[PDB]
Amino acid sequence: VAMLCGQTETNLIPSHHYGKAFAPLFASNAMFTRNQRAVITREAFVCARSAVAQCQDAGFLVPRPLDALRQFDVTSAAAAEIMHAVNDAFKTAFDLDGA
Amino acid sequence: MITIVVIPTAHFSWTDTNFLNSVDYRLTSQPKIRDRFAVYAPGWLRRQLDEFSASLTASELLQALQTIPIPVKARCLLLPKPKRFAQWLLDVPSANIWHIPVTTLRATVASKHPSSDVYNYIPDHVPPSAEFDTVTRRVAAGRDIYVRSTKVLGAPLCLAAPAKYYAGYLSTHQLDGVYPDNWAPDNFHKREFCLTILPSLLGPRTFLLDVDADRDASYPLSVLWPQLRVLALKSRLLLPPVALLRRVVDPGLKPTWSADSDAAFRALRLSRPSSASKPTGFDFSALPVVDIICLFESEPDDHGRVAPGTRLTIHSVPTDLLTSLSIQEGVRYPLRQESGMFVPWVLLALLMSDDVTISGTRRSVKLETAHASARPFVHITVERCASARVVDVRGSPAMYANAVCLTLPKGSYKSTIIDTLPAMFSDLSILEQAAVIDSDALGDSLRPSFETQFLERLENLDPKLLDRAVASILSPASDTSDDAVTTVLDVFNALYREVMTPAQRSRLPLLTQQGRVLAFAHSDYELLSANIPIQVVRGSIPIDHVVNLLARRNRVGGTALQVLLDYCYRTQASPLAPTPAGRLYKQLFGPWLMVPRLSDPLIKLRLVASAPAKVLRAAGWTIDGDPPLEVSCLCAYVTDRAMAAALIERRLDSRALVNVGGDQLMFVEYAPPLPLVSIPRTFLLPVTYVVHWVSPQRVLLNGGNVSFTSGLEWTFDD
Amino acid sequence: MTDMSPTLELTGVLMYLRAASSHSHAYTLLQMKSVFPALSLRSMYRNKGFGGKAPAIEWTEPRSKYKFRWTGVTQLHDGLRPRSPSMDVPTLEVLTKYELVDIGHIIIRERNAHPRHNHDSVRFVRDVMALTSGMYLVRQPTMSVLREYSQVPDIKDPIPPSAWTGPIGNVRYLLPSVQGPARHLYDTWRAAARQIAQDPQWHDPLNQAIMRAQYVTARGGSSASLKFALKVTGIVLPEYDDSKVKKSSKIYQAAQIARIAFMLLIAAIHAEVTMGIRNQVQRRARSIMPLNVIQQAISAPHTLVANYINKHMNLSTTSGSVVTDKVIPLILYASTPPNTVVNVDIKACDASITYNYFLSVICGAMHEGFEVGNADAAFMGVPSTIVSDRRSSVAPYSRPISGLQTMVQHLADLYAAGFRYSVSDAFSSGNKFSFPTSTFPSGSTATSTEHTANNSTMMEYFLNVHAPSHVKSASLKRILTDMTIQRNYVCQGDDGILLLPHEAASKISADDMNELLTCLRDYGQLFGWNYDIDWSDTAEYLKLYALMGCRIPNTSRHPPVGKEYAAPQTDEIWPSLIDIVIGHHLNGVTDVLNWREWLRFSWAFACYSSRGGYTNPKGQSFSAQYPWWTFVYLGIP
Amino acid sequence: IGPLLTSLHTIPDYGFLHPAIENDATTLRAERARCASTFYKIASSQARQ
Amino acid sequence: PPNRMVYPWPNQPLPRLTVAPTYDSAMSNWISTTIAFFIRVVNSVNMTATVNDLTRRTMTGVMTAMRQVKTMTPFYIQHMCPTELSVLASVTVTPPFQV
Amino acid sequence: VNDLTRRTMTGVMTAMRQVKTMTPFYIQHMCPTELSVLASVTVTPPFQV
Amino acid sequence: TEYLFYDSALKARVMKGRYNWERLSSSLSLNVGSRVPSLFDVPGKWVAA
Amino acid sequence: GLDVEAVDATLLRLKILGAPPEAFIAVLNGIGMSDSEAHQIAGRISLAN
Amino acid sequence: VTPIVNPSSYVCNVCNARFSTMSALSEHLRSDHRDDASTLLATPMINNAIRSFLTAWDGIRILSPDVS
Amino acid sequence: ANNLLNSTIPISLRPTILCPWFASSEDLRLQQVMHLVNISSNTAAALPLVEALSTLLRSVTPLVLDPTVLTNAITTISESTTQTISPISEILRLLQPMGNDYAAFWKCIASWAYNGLVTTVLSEDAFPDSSQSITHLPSMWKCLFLTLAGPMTSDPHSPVKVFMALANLLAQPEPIAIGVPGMHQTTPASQFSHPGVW
Ligand SMILES: [Zn+2]
Repeated sequence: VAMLCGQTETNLIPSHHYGKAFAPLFASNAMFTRNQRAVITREAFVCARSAVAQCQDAGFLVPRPLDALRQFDVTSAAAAEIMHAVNDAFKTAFDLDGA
Repeated sequence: MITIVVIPTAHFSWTDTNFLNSVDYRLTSQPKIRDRFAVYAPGWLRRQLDEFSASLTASELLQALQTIPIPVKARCLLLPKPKRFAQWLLDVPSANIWHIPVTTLRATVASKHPSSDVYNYIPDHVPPSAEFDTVTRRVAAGRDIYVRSTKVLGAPLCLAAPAKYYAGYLSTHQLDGVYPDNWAPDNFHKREFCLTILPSLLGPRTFLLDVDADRDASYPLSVLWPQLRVLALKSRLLLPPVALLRRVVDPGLKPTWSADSDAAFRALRLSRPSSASKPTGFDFSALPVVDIICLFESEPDDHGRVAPGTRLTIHSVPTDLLTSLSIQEGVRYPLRQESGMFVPWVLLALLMSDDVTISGTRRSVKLETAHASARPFVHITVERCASARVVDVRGSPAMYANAVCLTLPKGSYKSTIIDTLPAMFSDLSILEQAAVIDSDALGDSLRPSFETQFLERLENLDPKLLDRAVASILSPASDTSDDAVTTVLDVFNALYREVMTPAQRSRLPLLTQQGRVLAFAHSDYELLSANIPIQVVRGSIPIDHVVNLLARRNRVGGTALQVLLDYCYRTQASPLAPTPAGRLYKQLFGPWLMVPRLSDPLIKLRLVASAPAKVLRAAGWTIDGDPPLEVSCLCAYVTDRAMAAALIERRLDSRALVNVGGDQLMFVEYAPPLPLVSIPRTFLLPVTYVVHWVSPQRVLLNGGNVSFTSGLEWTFDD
Repeated sequence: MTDMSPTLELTGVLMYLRAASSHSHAYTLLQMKSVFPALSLRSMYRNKGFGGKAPAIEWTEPRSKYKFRWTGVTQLHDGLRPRSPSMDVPTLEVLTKYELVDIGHIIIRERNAHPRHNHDSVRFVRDVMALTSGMYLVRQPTMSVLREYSQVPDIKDPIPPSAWTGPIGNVRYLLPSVQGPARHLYDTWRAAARQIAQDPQWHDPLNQAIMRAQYVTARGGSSASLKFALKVTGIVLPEYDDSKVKKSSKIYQAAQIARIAFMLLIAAIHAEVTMGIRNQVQRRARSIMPLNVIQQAISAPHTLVANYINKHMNLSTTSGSVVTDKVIPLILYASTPPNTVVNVDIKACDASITYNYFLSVICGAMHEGFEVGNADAAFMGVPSTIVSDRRSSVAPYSRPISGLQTMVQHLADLYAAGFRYSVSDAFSSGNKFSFPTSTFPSGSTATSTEHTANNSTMMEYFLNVHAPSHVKSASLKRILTDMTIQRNYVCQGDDGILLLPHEAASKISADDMNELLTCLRDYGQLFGWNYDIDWSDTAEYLKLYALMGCRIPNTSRHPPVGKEYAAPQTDEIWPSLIDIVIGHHLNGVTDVLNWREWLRFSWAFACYSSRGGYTNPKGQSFSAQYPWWTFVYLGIP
Repeated sequence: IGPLLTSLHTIPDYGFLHPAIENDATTLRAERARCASTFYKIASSQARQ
Repeated sequence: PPNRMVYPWPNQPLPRLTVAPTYDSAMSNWISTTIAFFIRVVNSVNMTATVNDLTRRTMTGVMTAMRQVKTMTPFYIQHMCPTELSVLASVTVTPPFQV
Repeated sequence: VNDLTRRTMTGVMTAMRQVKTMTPFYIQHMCPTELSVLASVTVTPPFQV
Repeated sequence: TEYLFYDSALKARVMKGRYNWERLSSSLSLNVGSRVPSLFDVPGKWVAA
Repeated sequence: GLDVEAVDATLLRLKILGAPPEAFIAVLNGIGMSDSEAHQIAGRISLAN
Repeated sequence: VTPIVNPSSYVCNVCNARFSTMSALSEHLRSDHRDDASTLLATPMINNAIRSFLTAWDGIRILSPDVS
Repeated sequence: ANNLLNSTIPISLRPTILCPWFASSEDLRLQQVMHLVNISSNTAAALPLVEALSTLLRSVTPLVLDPTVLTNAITTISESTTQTISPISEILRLLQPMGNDYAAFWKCIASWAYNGLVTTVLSEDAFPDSSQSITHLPSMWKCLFLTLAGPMTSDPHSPVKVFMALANLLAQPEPIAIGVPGMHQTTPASQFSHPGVW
């Protein structure tokens, strides 16, 4: 029915109609929030990976300046706890809301 | 003229004399301060928003409103139906300012179907086939607008013509609603600042006020809060309320150029020197509260040095509580009592607060108040008031003057607030301890106490199973551990259902049918399973109760039965979002805390209900005198005798079903429930009350039990 | 009219006399109510000389359509005789209490004279079952309300408090780690809520008109509570008393509401609800609990989701109610020899549905299920609002929620608070009062949707998950599998029918049946549903009775003399008696009585009804009567 | 039910409830008056079905 | 590849002057051929043996009518809809995710 | 198995495969130690083929 | 009617239908006085009930 | 409030009387049906089905 | 009236032991008061469970990766 | 905005502005992937996306769906009134406007934007029963609609499903070969949902 019953006003200029309709959308900075959140996402992700790796032995390819210090437990449980700590820290520092 | 857009918070007081006070009452402290602000926020706009709220999305509504100038100079001029409207241009020929032909006018008068022709070609005519924004666009022009419908937004809506044309075309209440707009305008003034509920384009001279509290859920524009906040956030346009007090505005705390050390900043110095002989000798529904930041510290080290300590935020503690206790900022009071418990006033502050969080972040914490934590706090200092505003209390958590039940987990400090607080005054009637119902009362009623019986049944099980259950309950990570705990739960459920329910159901009048009852329970289920018509409020306190009851050792159980009972009740309780118990406490005790601040004495009242002597004598009672007996159901307090008498002529549409036994145990029941909001907000009620004869000497002998019905009537007393 | 032997009538006389001799004639009759059907209907062909002819009914492939075909007859033989144990022992044991064992002996001996299924056998069954008392029992409404709503379900494994997330203002979502029937229930309602969420079928102005119009009827209640609550909040409602129409009518209150902005009325939903009672013939009196128009409007999402669950899962199990006769072939097919059927029904679904276990789960699922959708989209005049989200202890905040969710927020609040009824019985003297209860209103067909949905859900989980994991008999597992509700189970409100797949030329061992039925009882006990099941190779559904594909009219449920009256006064005028006669006669046709004698009795009834009169409160009298030809036109031969 | 009966003026043989009983139950809310009234009302109602 | 979107139908840039129904779009072609095929089916021998020709004459008639309706949808799909998608892709909280 | 079910089943299996579990490690490196010591103290020595 | 006609489109539809109907029924001279079911009479039915 | 059995009876009666299509349109529009669906419904009316 | 001077010493209810610091008193309550095997269920093992729970309490952490 | 709403800035000194509002594609790519990780991969994830986009589409569009001209062009066809079957009624009984203003059409369009996450399929019920013959008119009309609406869906298997839909009706007069064993020309067409069964 849709593809067989489509119709519009007689003397329609698409450019004017679309422009008049799209005007309210691009009216504020709100269209740029995702950029900022993405940036924080990146920094949070890298730091988390770095922290988890440093507690491991030669994990990934990160520098290990603190390697002189002892770290006996390397179980996955410890890694999860570390990652949660970092995740909470960033959420607190930058006052994030979503997951 | 810098503008500050304001979105009201959760319990924003609206009927206040000045909208300004509900924002932050410190702004009213100094004449030098209050003279710098305008308010606007007119009522007509408020009503329009109330209506359109159900018909526009947040984005649309914001997009529509944002362009409106501060003082709305335009009006919406409703036109009557063409048959009616056409006559106007001939009733006054000069009123035909569009000069519509006389022939057309009387052709309309003749036609069975008067057309829109009279509207046609009239400039700026808005037909019903129009949209909200069409009005708003014209509003920016300032000129009045002519419309053909009442549902319009942005400008005050008034009749274009005298009411005679609109009559019949519209009805009484409709014809009434436009009257203020018919003579709408009022001036707006050019002070330094102007607050506004109307949104606007955020910019260099427009700011968003941040109060750090949840919005008014009922307020129609609260949905705009996220979009507004984020836009302000991304441009650093938020203003903490304290910034308003400074001579020059800046977003920030602890600025360099100002020490912020002045009497204006100190919210604890609440003062009321002025007067106007107004009927509100006091409005006991409006309550000033504060959000405070307090620093906690432990014992110093071996060399007199001390740790950095931690600072927490306490939310919405009533200010009069602190003032009456002579609490002052910048003073390091001792926190711990001789026995190590908290000093009473701190406990009161916690109990009546709404929430406690870390100062910086937004994480809520339940504070411990026992010997659990190492390096425990011993000193406390209040540092500053993050916010200080008046809040509306009338009927908020509880609804009926009859009674209300508050549910709290076992181990709460209810004893402190119900005993120490009234004892701290013990001079003005607050409540009667015979009317408050301890949650443990029914458990104590059984000849072997419910706890003893539960213990006696429980010991029949193997000790190891019990040991496993207790450990599982304490250990948070012990998910379920079905075997041990479930067995105990079955015994608990079986016993409670067996004995507690009938015993509870046997105390129905004691819970509700007294003067005014305040009751505690361990779970809403305790009442629902017994069908007791009393409102139940699921409260919570911002302190860890588990550790607290772990310190109470003098009990029937060795601190292990207690935690078991605690878990059982919590399991028994229905899953729902619980509210802060402080709000209920604020509703009950809050108004009383403002009594000492008053300047003039109180005046007592009551709503005694009559009792014909016939039924009393017929019931074997020996009574002197013919006049019908009367009984005081509930006493109230005011201070302006004039308006109080002026408000005493209302006839409450709630009958009383009085019942009294031969033992003089007297009970009352209101067939239509008496709601608190029906009480005029200038009144003041005791927390609890007990019904009693107004003149016990009238009776000479109690016959049998008696019941009767009568009306209710507020009256003075001497 | 039924033309029964005097011996059976003799037993009924002794039955009534024994009941009348003791105190509380009504109570005594009520206790030993089911004796007659158990003695006769539940145990007929438990012998050796079994045989006869039986219908051969086939259920067409698209079973959802409930289409059946008569396809011949089947010879009866011993291998097809009923398998369930007889009912003689329990009934006789009960009768010993009232020393009426002679009645049982007489009935049993007479029954043993019909070893083969034919007209005589069923005719005997019809007659004996027609012996139960046909009195409309009535008791004090105060006692009735106090005895029925004083019950709370007993849950054998409550949902632990740690199984919920942080609050969303009022509701709590269910943690993913939780399994079991509750998880099944949660997912089902959530899925339905999702489907409801995006649906341009609503917001169609015509459909909106249907819903609002559906709320108004000539009857109604709770108007006084409405006027008080709104007057309490400062709302000055209009009045139209001069227009002579009852205030308590749902129409009247609806007219008062028309102008007001809806959100202003939100405080009024937490108001008292009046109640009424309708007596019954063979059970406790029913309850009528009419909500006010506003409350009925708020509960809309609950109804809508329930409807979708019904219409799109098991096709509402006939709750479309298009013509009630669709259940007739169903039970006939269900009672045929090749099929084994089990009758089930919730003990008190109205009293067992509750917030602590059930409604909380549903509210959470619906609120979560509505998350998929525009957060700012008003529904039925209810705008979106801001609510605080506390799922994350580290990152709490507030976000908008759609109008549907706002409705749920209030609806959950109301359910948690429990319904607050106000009783004002007139038969008792000066004793009106109010008390709350968790009992669901369930005053009309609007409740059948919710209970039927939950009924179907729990049954489905039991069949597919709980039973296979728990039952022991390997043969039972083999037959229990390959079975699903859409082609093995139907229900309406509490009532339900379960039929087994055709055991290959055989019947399931009663041992396995006992194992199966036992496990079902325990399964219902888990979440506090007493299932009240039975197995007697008969069909009870919506008060219809079928035996071996033959319908049995339970005439006792339509007593010739009895009629319900729920008020101290009859409050009716003489001409109405005619319509009573017409309705009375039709029942005697619907139920198959001796058509010649029934007609004779009917005319006599008509003759008496044909005449009547009236007197002015002070003045004149009036009189009239009809010519007999009227009744011919009204439908009496 | 007998003891709770008066006599009718139209048909002297049959009776109805005492006006005294219903008055006292209504006005005085007397227990025994109320109990008698309630019993009479429901007993009559059961017969009316 | 970034800043590109795939599209099941052929597409064109936005028209310049006023729009009008057309008959050379892909969708219109698909419609016409489909109708033409079914008309051929209806006239096949299989139908003739069982279907009264009068009804057959009617059925081919109504199918013919559908093929001649001057619907606007096919033009909109080819020329205007892609623009709407391209704009809205920058507005939704979740960017498009295609394969 | 339609496509939707096919992916659904696939997602379940791969999820089962991906989740971490220490059980295999315990079997290969820790369980034998526990068996060895326990066998030395149980009153009935192990019986094996 | 206000409760029934919350919006305006329905009211416009019914009014147009009623106006056209009576115009047709009289002009075409089918008949006059035909009580045709229409929404404008639904409130009337409610009031009578 | 309105009766379906009245509506279809009127529609069939109109169809038998051979009323012009706009008559059906007015009747359908009189019960809230929009013009487009009104035409759609009116077309379905036939003595055959 | 509200106190304005800290206690010179802190007191336990039954042991009559006086402590110069509340921390020392807290430990005494945390440890010495809590063996007391005198009831139907006051087993030593639950005392250990209670003792462990007491020591493990911390409700004012900003980060809490354990419970997150 | 596809160069619509063209705008520009003034030309003057702007000393101390700072607008940290941007990020690289890698950031966006990373965030998009992260977003896909924090969802349940069932329909619950896709539905809000499609719903939001569809609402936006319907919000701004010049196209208006109106079947009045189609029906007007259909009902004007003359036919005898003495026959027992009127195919016009059969057609108009189908194409029933459910009053939802054809949400399916906008739903299909929105699905394209997220075809890599969710696919739209033709409903199983909207198929001709495999037991019918081509002469069963309702079956024939159904097959016609499936053929017309085929391309609008994102399901890769839709063409085969369309082809088999007709093949079911012609299994009697016109047989063809089906590759995989266990499948026959009368198999329900909706089951052909595997690339190996073409
Ligand atoms: Zn000690």
